[PDB]
Amino acid sequence: RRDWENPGVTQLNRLAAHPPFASWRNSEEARTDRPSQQLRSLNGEWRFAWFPAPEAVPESWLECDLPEADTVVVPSNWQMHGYDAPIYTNVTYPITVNPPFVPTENPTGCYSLTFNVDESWLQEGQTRIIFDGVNSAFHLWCNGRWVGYGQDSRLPSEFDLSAFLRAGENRLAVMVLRWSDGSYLEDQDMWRMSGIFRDVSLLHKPTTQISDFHVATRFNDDFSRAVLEAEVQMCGELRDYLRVTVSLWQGETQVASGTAPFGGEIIDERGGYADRVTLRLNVENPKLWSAEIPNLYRAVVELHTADGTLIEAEACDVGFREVRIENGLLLLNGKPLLIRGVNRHEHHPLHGQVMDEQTMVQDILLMKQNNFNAVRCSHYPNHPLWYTLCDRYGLYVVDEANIETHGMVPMNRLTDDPRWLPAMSERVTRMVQRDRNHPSVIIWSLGNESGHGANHDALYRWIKSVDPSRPVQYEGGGADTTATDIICPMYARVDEDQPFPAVPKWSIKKWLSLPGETRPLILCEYAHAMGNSLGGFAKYWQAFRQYPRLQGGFVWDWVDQSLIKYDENGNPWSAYGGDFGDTPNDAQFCMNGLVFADRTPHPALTEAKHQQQFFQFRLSGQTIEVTSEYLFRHSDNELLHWMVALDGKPLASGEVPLDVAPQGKQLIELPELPQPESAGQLWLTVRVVQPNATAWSEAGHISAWQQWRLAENLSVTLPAASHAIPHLTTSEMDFCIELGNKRWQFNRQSGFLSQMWIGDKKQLLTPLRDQFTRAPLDNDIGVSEATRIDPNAWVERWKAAGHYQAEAALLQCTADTLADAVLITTAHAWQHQGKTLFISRKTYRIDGSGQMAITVDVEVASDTPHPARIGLNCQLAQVAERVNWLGLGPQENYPDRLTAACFDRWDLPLSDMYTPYVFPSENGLRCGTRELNYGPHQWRGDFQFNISRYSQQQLMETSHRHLLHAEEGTWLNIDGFHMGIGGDDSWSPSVSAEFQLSAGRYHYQLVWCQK
Amino acid sequence: RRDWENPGVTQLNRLAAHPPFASWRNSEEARTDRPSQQLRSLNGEWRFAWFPAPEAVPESWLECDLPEADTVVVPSNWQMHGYDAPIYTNVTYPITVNPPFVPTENPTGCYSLTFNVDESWLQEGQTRIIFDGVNSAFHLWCNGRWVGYGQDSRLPSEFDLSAFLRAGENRLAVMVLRWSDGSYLEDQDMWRMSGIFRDVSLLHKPTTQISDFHVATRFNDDFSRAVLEAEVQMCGELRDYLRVTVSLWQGETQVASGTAPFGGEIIDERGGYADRVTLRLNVENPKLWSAEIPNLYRAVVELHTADGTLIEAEACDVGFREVRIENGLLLLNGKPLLIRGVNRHEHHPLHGQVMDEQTMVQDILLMKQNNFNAVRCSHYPNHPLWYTLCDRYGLYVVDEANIETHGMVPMNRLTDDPRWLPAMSERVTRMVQRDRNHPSVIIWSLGNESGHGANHDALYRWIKSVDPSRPVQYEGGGADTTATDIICPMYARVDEDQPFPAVPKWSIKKWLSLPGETRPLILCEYAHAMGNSLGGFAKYWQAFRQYPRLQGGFVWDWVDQSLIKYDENGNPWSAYGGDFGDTPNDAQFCMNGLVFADRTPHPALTEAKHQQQFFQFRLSGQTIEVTSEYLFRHSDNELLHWMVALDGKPLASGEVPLDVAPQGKQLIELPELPQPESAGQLWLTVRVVQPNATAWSEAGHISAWQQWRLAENLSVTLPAASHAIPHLTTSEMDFCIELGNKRWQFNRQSGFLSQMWIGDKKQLLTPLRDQFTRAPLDNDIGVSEATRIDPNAWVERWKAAGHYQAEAALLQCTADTLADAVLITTAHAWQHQGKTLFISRKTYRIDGSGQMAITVDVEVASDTPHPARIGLNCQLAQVAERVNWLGLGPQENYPDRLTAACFDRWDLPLSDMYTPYVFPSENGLRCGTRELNYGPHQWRGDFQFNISRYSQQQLMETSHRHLLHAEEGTWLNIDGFHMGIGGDDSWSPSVSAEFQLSAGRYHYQLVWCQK
Ligand SMILES: [Mg+2]
Ligand SMILES: [Mg+2]
Ligand SMILES: [Mg+2]
Ligand SMILES: [Mg+2]
Ligand SMILES: [Mg+2]
Ligand SMILES: [Mg+2]
Ligand code: NA
Ligand code: NA
Ligand code: NA
Ligand code: NA
Ligand code: NA
Ligand code: NA
Ligand code: NA
Ligand code: NA
Repeated sequence: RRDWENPGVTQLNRLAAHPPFASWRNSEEARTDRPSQQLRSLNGEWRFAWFPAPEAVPESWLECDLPEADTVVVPSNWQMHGYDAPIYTNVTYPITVNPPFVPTENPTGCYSLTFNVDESWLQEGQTRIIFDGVNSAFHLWCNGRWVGYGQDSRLPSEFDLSAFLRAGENRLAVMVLRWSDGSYLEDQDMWRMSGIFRDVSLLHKPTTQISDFHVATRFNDDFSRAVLEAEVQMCGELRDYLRVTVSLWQGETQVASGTAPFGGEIIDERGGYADRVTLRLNVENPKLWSAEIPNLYRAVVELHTADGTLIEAEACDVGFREVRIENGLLLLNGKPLLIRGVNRHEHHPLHGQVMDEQTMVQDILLMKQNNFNAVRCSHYPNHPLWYTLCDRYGLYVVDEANIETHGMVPMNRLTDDPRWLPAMSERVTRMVQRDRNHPSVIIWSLGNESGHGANHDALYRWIKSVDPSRPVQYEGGGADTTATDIICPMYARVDEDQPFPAVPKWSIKKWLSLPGETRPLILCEYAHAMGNSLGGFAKYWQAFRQYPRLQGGFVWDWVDQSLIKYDENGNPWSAYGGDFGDTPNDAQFCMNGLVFADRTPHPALTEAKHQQQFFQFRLSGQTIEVTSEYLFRHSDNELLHWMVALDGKPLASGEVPLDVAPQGKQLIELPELPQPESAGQLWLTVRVVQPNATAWSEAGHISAWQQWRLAENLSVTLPAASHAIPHLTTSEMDFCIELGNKRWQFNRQSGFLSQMWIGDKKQLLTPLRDQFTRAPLDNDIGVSEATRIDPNAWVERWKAAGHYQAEAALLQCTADTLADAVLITTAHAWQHQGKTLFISRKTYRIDGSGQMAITVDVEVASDTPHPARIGLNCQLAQVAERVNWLGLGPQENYPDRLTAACFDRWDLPLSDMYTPYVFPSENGLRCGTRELNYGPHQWRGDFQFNISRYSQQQLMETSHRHLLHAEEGTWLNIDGFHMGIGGDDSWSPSVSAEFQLSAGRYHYQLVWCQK
Repeated sequence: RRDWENPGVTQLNRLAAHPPFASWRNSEEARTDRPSQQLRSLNGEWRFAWFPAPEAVPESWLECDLPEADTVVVPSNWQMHGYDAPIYTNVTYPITVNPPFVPTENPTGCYSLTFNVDESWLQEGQTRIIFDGVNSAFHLWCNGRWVGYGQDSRLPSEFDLSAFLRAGENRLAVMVLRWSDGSYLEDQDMWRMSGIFRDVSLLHKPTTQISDFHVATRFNDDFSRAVLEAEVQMCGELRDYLRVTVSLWQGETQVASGTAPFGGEIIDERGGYADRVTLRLNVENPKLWSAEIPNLYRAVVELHTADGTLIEAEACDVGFREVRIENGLLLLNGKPLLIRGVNRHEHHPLHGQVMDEQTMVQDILLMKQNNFNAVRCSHYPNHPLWYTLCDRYGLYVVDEANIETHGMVPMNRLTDDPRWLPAMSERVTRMVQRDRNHPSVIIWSLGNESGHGANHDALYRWIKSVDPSRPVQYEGGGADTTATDIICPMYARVDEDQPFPAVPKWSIKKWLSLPGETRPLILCEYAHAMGNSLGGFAKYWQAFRQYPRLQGGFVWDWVDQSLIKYDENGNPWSAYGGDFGDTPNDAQFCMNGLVFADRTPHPALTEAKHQQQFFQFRLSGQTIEVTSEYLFRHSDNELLHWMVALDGKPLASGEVPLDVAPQGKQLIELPELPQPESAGQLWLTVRVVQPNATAWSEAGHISAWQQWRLAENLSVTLPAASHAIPHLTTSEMDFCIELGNKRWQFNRQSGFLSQMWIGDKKQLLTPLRDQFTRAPLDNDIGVSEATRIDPNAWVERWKAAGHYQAEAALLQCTADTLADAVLITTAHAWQHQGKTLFISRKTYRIDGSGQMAITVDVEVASDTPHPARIGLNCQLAQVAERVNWLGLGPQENYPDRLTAACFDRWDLPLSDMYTPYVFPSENGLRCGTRELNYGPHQWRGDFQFNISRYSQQQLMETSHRHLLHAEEGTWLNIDGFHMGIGGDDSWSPSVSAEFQLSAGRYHYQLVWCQK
């Protein structure tokens, strides 16, 4: 039948979808959510055999184990076990586009399990098997007999095995196909894997059972009263003695309960549902659920007989909350939300797409610790435990249907085709049927990047009809179609319009007020965090805070989809597209996370934490105004620590308890701050501390901070005249300057400081020269390739202009003796094919104190692409252990990504001044630095800098971080100016104009001396 | 696989749906809609074999003809050939309700055909087979190889046979299943049949072909300009030299043309449709389409090469019209419609559900001739020729999806189930894909009686998305749900509310103004024409005309679903539910038409024609005001004939040409009418005549009429005193009255006139006695049964009260002699178990002229159900050929159904005074009669009457008209009063209060004499 090549057949003998079941036969266990003897896990060691196609599978496999098979753990993706290669492709389908057909050579995974089934399970009731996730399609056999078929890799497929099981030994045979017609709806930008990657289990239900139940909570105007409504459905034989009791619990206290026989209200001319009943419980002053305070109740659903005999019980956590859009605003419990979200794929560097509780908990803790309050299930229903955790820890969730047809041309070719409506409807409807009782789910999503088709409108309406408690959104076809309650664009910029034909991405501020538009706007994806990114992040948040209808968005994305591979010595390294022989592929594009695959944070995470803070501050005189952005909670676990320091030197500090009502303000009067004697800039730093630990954070957790420049005293005191005076020796090839054991050498041919001596020790390995380029960031490269150049990409414009090829041409080099110092003057012209790109004019002034003052003045041709940087660089001979500096830090920060950085005195080990981005590029910069110390060296001024054992050249010639090798000495890049990194997206220039080096003329000065 | 027991599989290898194709290879042929050499018909003689189940079919059948098979005509329903019984069931499913399963004993029809195929059809292109209708599911094999499967009995299933055919002879094998999961969605109230009941054909298309095309027409505010937009889609190899040309023709005049290469506009990020193109043609002053004037243009779609070489051409008729709902009104070309519709099932008394052109044309002509302008396809897509005819003859059509699950409990059990969405969507989407280019289709319907489920909302939105040119309606779940643009109730009454729980049927006038309601209201079904019905029809039309938002409705229904059977002697008769051994069944309920199965009109049709007239009249003095209800046409084929008559005697007449603009008025001044000498009532009668013949009517066709009472001269002249005097001979047992050769005999024991003589010739066969009952009409019976009594039905209330058992008890009987006459006085009491139901007091006065004046005064107990009638009856010995009367006629008319009847002198053969309703009951009544003549008899007064060879008793004891037998003499029923017949529905009392005999006391007088 080749059911895997027919969108008309998405399953065979599959049971109806429903909320999580456990079939407890004890009410107390259901109330407390303890394990159930009726729900058994079949996870563990299974037998596995790989085949090139289903036609290659031997019939004997259905009867008994294949001796060639191996024993492997399940759940798992067989690519992670090495049976075949995982494929990383973004848009382009991994298979030829010829729906509904797939390749004849279709990798087939044959799984099998011999397990015991107790007689008692077969004597009565129904025994079903549940596959929470099988990628992408599969046939099931039990004890040699065919049971069924199923599609949709991200939702559970259940089958009744009651008639196939025998007391004792039983054997399951599961033939999993890598490709199927279902694959046409699973073109998400991620690794393409397959296998039984989610839990497998057995559930025993009585013949007369609870087959489904829906929980809803409605409120009065002030939420002081609520009505919990529970619709319960049954299957089996109806008897008048049957009953349903729904009890609601607050901890161990029962707050309400309702009991009734089956038989719903009349719905039409033929009557009502005899096999259904709806219980309604009144709740006074319910404790409301939110990501701020995840208050939860326990709802226990008991199916029993009138005389009190329990048949079975099911249950779920209940969160009393209302989600609604009113007057253009998305409200939660009557208050306008501000979504601090992030998109999160289910990815593990070692296990592939198999999820586990520990990894899920780790992600949630890091998310809340970094001020996120929402997550989008990009782009498919998640592992069931995820929603349970989000309910309890408190995170707003966008549950998304597993539908993405990005590679189609046009994108809506299938979604607008009525023949594909059946396949699509199952992916939407079964998701809703499964997750509708989770309070954390506040919005439904029709899928991702599948254009806009009539199928979307039909399914949008279906959800509005079955579940009016949640808004429905969908970005396809322009982000504001008739299939979405929320304007949810991806990568729309703050102020800049991108007028693409048919599907323009308007500035978000402009989008809101388009003629006739009234909906709220929340980006489903924004701030592409690929590599050294997140430049301009603060621009989004300033807009979110100023515009009521701009209610946030979800960053793209949480974690890099890099995979682990090993070298000959067994050392693991991070791999991406193409590293498994997979081709075609989209290389680095699978890595766009705020954290590395092992959950180690990228520098950008801190920028997100800061901009997403829940407390805002303003300074006026001695008064600090604290404003709360919390909607429901008071600041009852917050303390404000303040500190004043003069150039890193603390002068005063203290702490004040925070008592701010949600949306409220608090005024904190700072004590009389003493005036510092020494000259310099006084800085005020405040930070909110959480004294007590929480379920998601440790005691002392810092949730927010802010800095302000206070009084400044300009230094007007002249340095004590050094009785000493430098000496200038002159040869026809050099200009030397000595002062004690110190010597400065200037090559009169190149015009650069080629060497410095402190005794008999050389200080430089490479001359001090100007630098106007940087090892290209992912944002500088975009989608440009060696065989497919994107002339519009920054890196391509720099290359074409000759910025990387430019040769320094000496125009002038002179030296002069002053009453107390030696003056060296140089002038260079960087050209490319007769074109003068830059002109650098410098003056070096060495005085009796051994301090070298370097003054640089650069001219940039107005018609050459703006340079990535304007600074100097050299390879120092020294290799010290620490790097001490007075400037923005402690983490890596760039011009358009430095709001989170604080000004102070920082000291770190050299290795921390390098950011291990899987794909190497310019990195580790620190801006607004007034003083830098390394080894015996000290540089003073106002510059940006990065320092490491890797040259810009090696960084731009290496594709993977594990291939980098520490060079001799230490490479130092000191810039007077540095271009922004951008990030609004990573496939087109995204560096805002104000962060481009377009002034035409630049000036900066440095002072080099021995610390 | 048992695909017929899986709603997940509704087809296998079926081609996509699309508008009618013919694949012309000559553009002129396509323009003229002449037959296409590429579209062949396979209709004719096929081989057929019946089996009790699919498992009983021999494998050899796939290879060669079964010698036991018979040769039968196709299309056809095998029940009509006698292979098994057709089943008539209304709501209750004909099979056990256990979705998706059907009976194991599943009648299976094995059809096969050996046919030839020109080799040229196989040398190039694609050859497909098309089954326009197969009831209910089927598998297809070609030359022994399995081709595909298909469901949905009312839409075409197409399969590509290119790879299965050979030159010369080929053999098709079609296994048709009577029951399938599809049957759960086909529970319409009609005969349940099966087989290949619609055309079968072969279509040849080129490899590069037109695969679909959509035509739309948009207009400016005053419809003086239009833009015809044609989207054309292709399949096959794309080449830049391919072109599509769309030409629009008005007769033999090409009004517009457009040519372009393939390649649509950009729709999303992935581009646009390279395999599509949209042509836009401007049309100035387009001739608009409407049911009033069906103006049509011809659109020819040519797929060709740049060098002008034609590849293929398709085409369709185009009607320029706009359908939209604005401010609560349904508008057609900017004007509010008034729907004069009727529901029409595809039914033929001999061929079952097989439709043919002649029958379709006959129905359309009769419909338009009786002032109908709209038809509803109850309850499934019709034979494709139907829409073509409606486009050309001019009728508004409601195209309805083949979805009805009436027998489910509750009614929406399947429609609210997401697992049934796939099956449902195919029935809606494939209908739209097939009929969207027909101008006659102005509204889409989601189906019928399937409650209201989320599936309905999803499909409602799908249509609004793919075709915004037509409103969508659906009655299920309350008639005003979120799945309907029109409030479309069935059997909602005019003034009376029917507050059923959940799905009330409010008075239509009240429905319109319910809080928040703004939609237009058009009944999808009203005025149940079952048997002697349509009482109260005028009440609906008075409301439709007074309320702008009450825009009409569709009568239920067009033709009786009676079937022909032959007795032993091979004589045909009309049969209904149960007559084929089918059980359970719903008997007479399959007959609700305005016309008999053979299209002979029921009396009610004329009432509909009259109330649905397009011209309204008012009389003021000598002025007749004519108002036109036409929206677009002028009365350019209308003449007004007027006539004045005194008691049937014409005095003056004439004709005036009608010149009325749509919605306009015309004043016609009647000449000075001469005053009649004789006493009596002058009557004015006007009628609109169509001098010229049309496509739907003959010259002289009468489209409307109206009557008014003019001056009346009461007779004050006393009759010439007769020179004779009757004699009274009194005996113990009798009261005799003699006059010449005439004798009157009053039985003193019974108190009734038992005999009258004229010589030796007896006048009566049965005494003249009071009558207060009638042979129950279908509306009197409702759903009451012998084994399932409905105590609320009129017939049951009459029976329970003893109205049919009541015995006359003589209270007084006297004789008197007057100066010029003899006076007989009687008094009777009709009782039942000690209860006096009625009291009848009479006086008979016989004078010298031989005239007998009868005065009757009846008392009706206020606590007994109101009587069906109050009159006298007797069996006359005479049997004359003609019946002459001065009263309402000429056709049967009742108190609540007599507006169409005219007052005049009528003369008909006795047989026409009897209405052959298949189910016998009271019939043939004529109201407002002042004089009745039959044989030598003449009755004068003001009464209602019926006269025939069938007694009320025989009529109420006979189930079928063919079992009736003319009794001796003639039965005469003369009523002073008669109860209304009702009809708002036929399952609950529907006779309006004003037509119930509830006065308590009645009086009427008659005069019996010789003509
Ligand atoms: Mg499939
Ligand atoms: Mg994508
Ligand atoms: Mg700051
Ligand atoms: Mg089926
Ligand atoms: Mg029905
Ligand atoms: Mg009249
Ligand atoms: Na906002
Ligand atoms: Na990506
Ligand atoms: Na606090
Ligand atoms: Na690099
Ligand atoms: Na009206
Ligand atoms: Na009926
Ligand atoms: Na005329
Ligand atoms: Na009868």
